[PDB]
Amino acid sequence: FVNQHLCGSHLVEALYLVCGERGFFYTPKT
Amino acid sequence: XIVEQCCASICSLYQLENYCN
Ligand SMILES: [Zn+2]
Repeated sequence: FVNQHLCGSHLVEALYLVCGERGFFYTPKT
Repeated sequence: XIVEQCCASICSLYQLENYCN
């Protein structure tokens, strides 16, 4: 896989694709 | 964190994987 430059909603789209049904946590300040 | 890193810098899908449940 190639590296990523993801900001805003694009990061959430990436997390959705990577995690699928396993679900995920979107945590900014963390 | 990852949200900041992916935007201010770059990040990999493998790093994103650590945020799955
Ligand atoms: Zn956009």
